Amino acid sequence: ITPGTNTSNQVAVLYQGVNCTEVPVAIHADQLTPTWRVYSTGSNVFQTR
Amino acid sequence: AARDLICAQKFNGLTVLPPLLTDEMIAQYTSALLAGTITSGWTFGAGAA
Ligand SMILES: *[C@@H]1O[C@H](CO)[C@@H](O)[C@H](O)[C@H]1NC(C)=O
Repeated sequence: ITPGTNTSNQVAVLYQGVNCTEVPVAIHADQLTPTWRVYSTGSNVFQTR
Repeated sequence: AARDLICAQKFNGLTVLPPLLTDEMIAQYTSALLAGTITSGWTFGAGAA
């Protein structure tokens, strides 16, 4: 989720159809495909349907 | 999982996205339409109720 890059570089990330408790947090870079990490607990976490 | 086709669909990359409007919101829209109709006739469709 982004506003325009003409507005900000901040983004939000929606992990679709998963519970926030099962959201993938992987300290190692070879145990998950998305290599970037957005800190689940650190950043704001909300659970939508 | 064995007794559910949804789990097989999900496991093979086929998912369902939720509608933007919930059923409660749609029911609110219909109740607003009904209230407008029975209190103001057709006036609320053309301007103020
Ligand atoms: C997420 O997991 C917790 C614990 O397993 C559960 O109580 C909760 O209902 C789950 N989230 C949703 C939206 O159901």
